[PDB]
Amino acid sequence: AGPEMVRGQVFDVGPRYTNLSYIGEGAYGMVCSAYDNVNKVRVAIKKISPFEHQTYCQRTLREIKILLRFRHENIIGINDIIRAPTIEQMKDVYIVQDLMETDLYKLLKTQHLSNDHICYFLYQILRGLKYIHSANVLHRDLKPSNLLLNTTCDLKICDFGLARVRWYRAPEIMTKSIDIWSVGCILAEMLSNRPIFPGKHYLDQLNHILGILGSPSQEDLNCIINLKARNYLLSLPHKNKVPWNRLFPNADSKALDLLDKMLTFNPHKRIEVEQALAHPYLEQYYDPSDEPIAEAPFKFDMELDDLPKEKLKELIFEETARFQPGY
Ligand SMILES: O=C1c2cc(-c3ccnc(N[C@H]4CC[C@@H](O)C4)n3)cn2CCCN1[C@H](CO)c1cccc(Cl)c1
Repeated sequence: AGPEMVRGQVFDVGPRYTNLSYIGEGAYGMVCSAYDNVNKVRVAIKKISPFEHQTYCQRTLREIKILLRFRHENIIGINDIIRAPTIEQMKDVYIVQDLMETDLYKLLKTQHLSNDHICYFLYQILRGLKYIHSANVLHRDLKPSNLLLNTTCDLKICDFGLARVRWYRAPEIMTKSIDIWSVGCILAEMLSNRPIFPGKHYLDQLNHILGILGSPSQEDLNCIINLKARNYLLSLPHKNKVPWNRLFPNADSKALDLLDKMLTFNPHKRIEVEQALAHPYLEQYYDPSDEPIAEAPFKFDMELDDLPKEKLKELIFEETARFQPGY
């Protein structure tokens, strides 16, 4: 039987992984489910084709290094990696992960979440996030489609492609605090089943944020260092703050108090992940005895940003060597 294929794309993961089914895609790859004939379960397989671009090579190496270091129930792991036997033939990398049933994006398109389920999902996000940040890592792309759910409401954070040592993007960007902003956006979306700040572009993103939080204070204002952005915000008329209980009339007041502290304009006054876990909203789940941290911070021994993509390819080849037969 020849090399496998999905939607006209080579997906060369047999003989161990067969019965492929398309799930989704990324900027330079594709995810499928597959049958693993060793473990006799279906798994997810992420195909990545980074090697034409230094940036993609950087992200791929970081993602692999980070996930191989991490071990945590609320974080997707790596079970296996397939690539060609020689660097000259390596044009893709296949990362094998636990297959999850659905994600929060799909769930919120079709289901109303009870306050208890919102609470339990938020708790799991933050528990996962506490571990990540404790490793001195930023996820940088938290959003509902990167939060995976299995049948029994277990949540796992995936896609560490942008991890480092528009709708979900913090105002700063336009630090660990940017992840908390994202989580706030996700909480708001769990409350209403719609994105809280659905901007079409950069400027429009800001306008939506300002439409809810009101015009920035002057101390707030010099969080925005970009001079184009600063003058733009100065150019706008005054905007009144909309109270959270007016935006989410049927929401738990404890949930809104926490939301308020996550969606704080000034990153320095935004709640941190441990404080958030300790908030009264999450009291029913908070268990500081059972919220592990990383044994030590993560650190790159090479800065990856400066390396030619050929050297990065070599590092990716070496990094993945451990999963090769007879290694
Ligand atoms: O990394 C991932 C990723 C891996 C999975 C995943 C893993 C295990 N289990 C399920 N289960 C799914 C079944 C149905 C569905 O709702 C949940 N999904 C979901 N994602 C999120 C979207 C796709 N990416 C990123 C982009 O974001 C990516 C992929 C490929 C190449 C590149 Cl460059 C980037």
